[PDB]
Amino acid sequence: EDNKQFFGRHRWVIYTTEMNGRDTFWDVDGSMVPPEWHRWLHCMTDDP
Amino acid sequence: TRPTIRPRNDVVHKQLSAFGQYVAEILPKYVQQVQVSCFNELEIFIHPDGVIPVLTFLRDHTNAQFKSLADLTAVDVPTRQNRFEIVYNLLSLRFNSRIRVKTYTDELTPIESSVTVYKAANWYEREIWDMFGVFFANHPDLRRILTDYGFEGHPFRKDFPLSGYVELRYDDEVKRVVAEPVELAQEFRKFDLNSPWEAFPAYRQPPE
Amino acid sequence: LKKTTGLVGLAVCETPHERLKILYTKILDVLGQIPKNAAYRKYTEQITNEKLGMVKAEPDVKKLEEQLQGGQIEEVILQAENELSLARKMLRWKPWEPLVEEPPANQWKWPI
Amino acid sequence: ASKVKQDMPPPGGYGPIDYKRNLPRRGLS
Amino acid sequence: GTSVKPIFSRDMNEAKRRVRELYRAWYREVPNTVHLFQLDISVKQGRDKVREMFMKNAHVTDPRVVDLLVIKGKMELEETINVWKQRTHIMRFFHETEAPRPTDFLSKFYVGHDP
Amino acid sequence: QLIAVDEKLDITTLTGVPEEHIKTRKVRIFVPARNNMQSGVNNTKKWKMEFDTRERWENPLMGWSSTADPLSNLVLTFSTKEDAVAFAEKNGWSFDVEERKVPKPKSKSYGANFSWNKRTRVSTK
Amino acid sequence: ASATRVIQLLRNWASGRDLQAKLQLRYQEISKRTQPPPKLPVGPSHKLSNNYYCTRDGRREAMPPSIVMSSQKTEKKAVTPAPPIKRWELSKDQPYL
Amino acid sequence: SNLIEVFVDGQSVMVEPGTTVLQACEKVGMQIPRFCYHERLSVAGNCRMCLVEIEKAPKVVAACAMPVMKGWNILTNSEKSKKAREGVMEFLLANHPLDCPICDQGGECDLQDQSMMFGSDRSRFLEGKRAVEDKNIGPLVKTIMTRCIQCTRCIRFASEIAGVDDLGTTGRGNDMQVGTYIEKMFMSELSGNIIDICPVGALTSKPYAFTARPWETRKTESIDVMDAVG
Amino acid sequence: TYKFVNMREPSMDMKSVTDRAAQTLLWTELVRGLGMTLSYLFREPATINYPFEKGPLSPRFRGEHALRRYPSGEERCIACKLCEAVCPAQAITIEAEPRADGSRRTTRYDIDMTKCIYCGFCQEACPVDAIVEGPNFEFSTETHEELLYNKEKLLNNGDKWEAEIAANIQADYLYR
Amino acid sequence: SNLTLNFGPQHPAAHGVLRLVMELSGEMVRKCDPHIGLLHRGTEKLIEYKTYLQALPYFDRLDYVSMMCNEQAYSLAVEKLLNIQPPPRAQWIRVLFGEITRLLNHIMAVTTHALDIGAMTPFFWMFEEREKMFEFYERVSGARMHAAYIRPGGVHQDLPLGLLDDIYEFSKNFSFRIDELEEMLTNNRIWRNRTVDIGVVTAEDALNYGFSGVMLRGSGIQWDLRKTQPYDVYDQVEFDVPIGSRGDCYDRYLCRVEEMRQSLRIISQCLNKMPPGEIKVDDAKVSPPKRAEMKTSMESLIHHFKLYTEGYQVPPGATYTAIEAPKGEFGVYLVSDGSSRPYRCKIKAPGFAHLAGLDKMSKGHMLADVVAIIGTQDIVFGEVDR
Ligand code: SF4
Ligand code: SF4
Ligand code: SF4
Ligand code: SF4
Ligand code: FES
Ligand SMILES: [Mg+2]
Repeated sequence: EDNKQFFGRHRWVIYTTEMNGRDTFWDVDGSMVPPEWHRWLHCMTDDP
Repeated sequence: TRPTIRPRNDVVHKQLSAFGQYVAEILPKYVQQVQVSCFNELEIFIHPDGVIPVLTFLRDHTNAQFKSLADLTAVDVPTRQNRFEIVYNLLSLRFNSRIRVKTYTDELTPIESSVTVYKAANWYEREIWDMFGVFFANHPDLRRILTDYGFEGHPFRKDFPLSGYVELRYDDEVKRVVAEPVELAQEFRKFDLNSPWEAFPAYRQPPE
Repeated sequence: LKKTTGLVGLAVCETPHERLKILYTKILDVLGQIPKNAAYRKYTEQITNEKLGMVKAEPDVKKLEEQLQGGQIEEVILQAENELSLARKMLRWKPWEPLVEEPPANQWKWPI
Repeated sequence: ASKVKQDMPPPGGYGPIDYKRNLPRRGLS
Repeated sequence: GTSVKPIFSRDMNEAKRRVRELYRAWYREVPNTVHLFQLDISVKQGRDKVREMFMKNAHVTDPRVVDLLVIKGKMELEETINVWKQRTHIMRFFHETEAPRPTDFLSKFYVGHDP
Repeated sequence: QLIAVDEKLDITTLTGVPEEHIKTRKVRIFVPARNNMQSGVNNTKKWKMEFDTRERWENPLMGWSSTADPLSNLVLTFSTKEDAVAFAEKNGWSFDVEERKVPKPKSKSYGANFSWNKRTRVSTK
Repeated sequence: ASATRVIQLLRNWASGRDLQAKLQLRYQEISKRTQPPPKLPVGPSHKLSNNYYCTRDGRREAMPPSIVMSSQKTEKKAVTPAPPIKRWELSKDQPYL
Repeated sequence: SNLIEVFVDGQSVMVEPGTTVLQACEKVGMQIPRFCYHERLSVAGNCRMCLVEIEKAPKVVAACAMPVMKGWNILTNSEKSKKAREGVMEFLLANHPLDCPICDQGGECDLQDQSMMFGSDRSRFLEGKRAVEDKNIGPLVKTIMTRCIQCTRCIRFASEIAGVDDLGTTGRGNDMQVGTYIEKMFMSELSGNIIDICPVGALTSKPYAFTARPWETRKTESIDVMDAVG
Repeated sequence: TYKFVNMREPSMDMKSVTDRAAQTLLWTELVRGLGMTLSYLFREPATINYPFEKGPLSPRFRGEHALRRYPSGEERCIACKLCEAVCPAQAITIEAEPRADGSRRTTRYDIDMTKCIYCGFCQEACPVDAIVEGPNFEFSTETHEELLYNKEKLLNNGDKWEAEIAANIQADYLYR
Repeated sequence: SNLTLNFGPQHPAAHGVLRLVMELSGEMVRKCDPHIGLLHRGTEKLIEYKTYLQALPYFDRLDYVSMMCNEQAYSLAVEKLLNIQPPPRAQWIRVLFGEITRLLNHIMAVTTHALDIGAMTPFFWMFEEREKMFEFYERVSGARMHAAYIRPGGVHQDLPLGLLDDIYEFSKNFSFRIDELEEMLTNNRIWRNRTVDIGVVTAEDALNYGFSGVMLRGSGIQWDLRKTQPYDVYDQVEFDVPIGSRGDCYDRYLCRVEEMRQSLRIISQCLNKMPPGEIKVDDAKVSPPKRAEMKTSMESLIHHFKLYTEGYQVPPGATYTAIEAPKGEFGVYLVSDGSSRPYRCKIKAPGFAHLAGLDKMSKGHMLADVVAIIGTQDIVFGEVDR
């Protein structure tokens, strides 16, 4: 997180390079965030 | 009675009743009935032959200048001998008022087109013909407006099924879109929601 | 004296008093051909006589405009023309005659 | 027995909101 | 009596005259339709299809119903002339992708519960 | 003005209904019976017109219920039996009509629960 | 924002206004994504005593429309549906734009 | 003949002597709310829902059990009648369980419909409700006796129509329960009908349990073939 | 009250006429438009770096449907069929029967995600918080059949998203 | 013989799915014949087959650019038929979100029209503001555009605890965005050449043809339904009605910009005057009870059950209720027969009359002039086709 940036660019995720079974160095997608970090990352809450 | 009930307005009720009596006196040849609903809306039930005169009067008389045609639609009531009920809604900007005109027709009796009185009716009447099958006599250009090309039947009819009779799909053998009898994967489920107990005693009908 | 009446396609009328008098006199002459028992004739004769009397008694255009409640005196002239045309049409239609036909037994009965 | 909490404007009022057109001159003769 | 009012024709004869006018118009238009829509049918096929559609409701004895049918026929003809219809709309008169439903009792009994 | 047509009314050619659903359908005109689970009689006031039931099958995926006829949900409401008969006749459908079943008036008496010599006396309250 | 002051001056001169006063991007003046719980008052008819429903039943006071001039069944000044609408006034705030 | 003239909301009707207020009212199309009155069962008069006001009479009368007298003007929509219906409905719902989602009487409940039509829309009951144990009367009729409103319809049906006297009431006051008082199966050739007459989900069909909601079902009128009565 | 928008005339003094002629011959307003565009060029763009950043949402957001459980593990749904009756699209199909232990439970709970309008009426009608619209919105499929949810899929969705669904309900149940 | 061309459905300036058959001599337009019904989904029959609550979602969809206004018009009709009245806070919320919806619709109408005229940049600048207003919609309801927030008894839920402050923050800055739009468009000579004296309609013809909204106000007619027939709380707010003088595209564009400014004024007034209280009518036989009472009270559970299964009954009667939607007079003629499902629901959309009058509006003009005239009428085809 970086609160100095404007709303929408103050929270981001660097995805892992290897999920359950597939290599994810290049082909990342927004469905890999688990529900708790999904709630935090979408600005649904102020607490991680 | 105060917080949740819509408040009544007696002055507008009296004004609308007086104007309805005025109109009915002026045109006794066509006006069959006058009503003022309790939310202050004025309705005039006329004979089908008086569509052009009455409207013209209501558009041109100095005391009644309804220069705007807000809406024109039909209502289908199968149990009546004259099936369709044509409704005209007019707005008067000079007197800041609204009036409604009602008439009736059946499947085969034509009704005079009011394009000479209101240009706005030009499409509206077309829509009626498209969805109810009411023919307007002297319409300059009367044809389907909303339904598909070569569409049989009039959908806004109580006997017309909700999903129609034909459905479309692309057939590769003929390399075009074809129409075939309708076949739903899941049938529309009909719900019987009406309560067996009377809700409003004020609208009870005599049991003959 | 006044430009740009405000409405598009409506032309500012010079000498509006004479035009209004001519139109009201023509309306009265047309109404003279309608049977006296017809309610339309009496009602519109009363309103036309009132408007003509108010036109005759006010030389100022603004004061007449305020008294008429007609909304931009050019619109009053247009309304007079509309009423004259309607009077001719109603003379042709003869709507003071009794009701042409009575509706069926349950034509207007709602609900169902 | 707690107080009633609801979305309300702050006591007093909100600051003024400008809506009129603001087109400066910004030019020479 | 019956206090009925006509649409266009007072009697049966005027209705038949309008029907014949509509038939002439459709018969004339068929070749131009075949050329413009690039149909794979012959002119004879289109003309006998027109004849079949006309004969489909040849049992009508009410002049008002005949007048309304002629009005709908004029609507369809005007749609076809102005190329508002497409090739699919024109070919929907032929039912080229529909299996022929049997009409005898035994085949209907074999197929399903629908009479 | 008045052509004085002397023909029976018939609009089957104007309604856009395929002839399969005109010559083969059988409509039913009736006043619906009261739902025996309730005592309210407000659903037994108006006549209704419905169509015969056709085949419903199980659709291979999800096991939903599929149908192939378009008039399976069509229910029309009429004030009188004559109106429904006229509608069915002018629409070309063949109909069957059942007369209204009005419950006959009863003879209720509270005192009969305590009869001196008659069997109507109740043994409990 | 975080723009260089020279770029800020360039933007202000190019647009002609002071963009630093009003920015389209939102930074920290918006409400927090987590808020305290509310309390949400009840309403007028939550009384226990003088609250019989038949005295506050809006649906049951609707009645069928008044019938005047049924066809089946002196001065007499002419009337209008309503008094004529009044002329609008010319916006003491800003009459001409 | 011997008919007497009575008035329903000021409308004149002629009725046979011995006709109750409920039947005189229903002769004009008005259906009085009811819970314990069934026209094929003997009059009970206990649910107290059918109370109506007679003009110039200070006390409301039970329309199901009071014969009309000559000249009476029944006021079925007066303020007093509406207040009586609201009070009775509130008393009926005071101890009823919040079971509508799990009750098989969902869209067919006379209690629900008459609460929606003649009752109030809120509760001022801040106490704790009662609960009673369930009875077992066989493999056909499933009993959840907390939903009972003690209308004694099943008891009268069993006594008069079915002809067996197995059903009754034990206890009194609030602690009055409809049952058999012993582990006995209410078995009869007409045993199922007590499911229909019961206005609430106290008695329900056990084979039908939880399978459907009434608004979903399509109803088709047919003829029984299981015997020769048709 | 009303105002005019195009009812002003220009002054015809020589200074104003010369200014208008200079505007015509030198394109002053075109330069002003170019300057406005140039000013927008040097601002920070409002673009977020999806998928590494996400647009804001709220606890009331309606996404993919889910079926919830009690803390004991029992399903909340009791087959009251209120959601099916309230669905404006007729997207819910329910079949129920008594369970082996006598509970009132569904044997079929189907939602057609291609008929559904995602209005949230179903979770409003539910009396036990059984059916909810979750927060997920990234559930695109490569085939139509994958969007026809049965009971197992919805229960798996509930098990997968409960940790956030419960928090979202806890943050908004006081407004309902 | 004139060349015949198909304008739309798959065209950039067709504004969706509109098929226009035009007869051109050169690039002169001899006659325009609009063909509609490519987005006709039979909404009214489907509404006939639903309950009054179940039919509410359809209304947002009729005009998908100003969704909240459509629900309000429908809600007003159902409330009038029910003879009930929403609480003051519900009405103030309704008017506030109606003004926000008007802002959304005007931004969409002005920017798309400019885009068709070829001015690409303004559309990009204002859709960020549209995104913020979508955020407001989603926060208050949970859906970005199809909220279904405004119900026939009030609103569905109360506002979240930090919404009015954010609305104030957005409103205090929207004026500069409007000013940038006006800088790029108003005084540009190319824009004036493209829009001035194009599609001129006279006042009498506009009245007779059924025009409403800006298409009336652009010709000098002093008419606005929020001033002459106010509905919710519009008699308690102050604003000005922009009036044109020429009746061309330029006057209507200026009127729409001034309408955005006046709606900012109304939004400020609504923010300062929001009252406390409940959000739906305190009548459990029309509006559902709270979830806390449905789970503790027997009457509340019964009423929740019957409202969400059968729905509330509406006394028999017919009404025509019209509101001043951003595109013009939006009306509904609702016919009830005492059931819980509407008997008839006719929807009047101003786009119908405007598109009908397009042919008269494009007399003696070019092809690009016809594109401009289509842009200036503020046409969305969901409400046109229904
Ligand atoms: S008996 Fe009726 S009121 Fe009682 S729980 Fe069952 S459905 Fe609800
Ligand atoms: S079980 Fe049913 S029928 Fe028997 S007394 Fe109770 S409510 Fe009445
Ligand atoms: S969200 Fe709406 S459409 Fe979708 S399943 Fe729930 S009720 Fe049905
Ligand atoms: S999900 Fe909820 S509303 Fe739907 S059947 Fe289950 S318990 Fe009832
Ligand atoms: S029905 Fe009369 S007291 Fe029960
Ligand atoms: Mg029972």
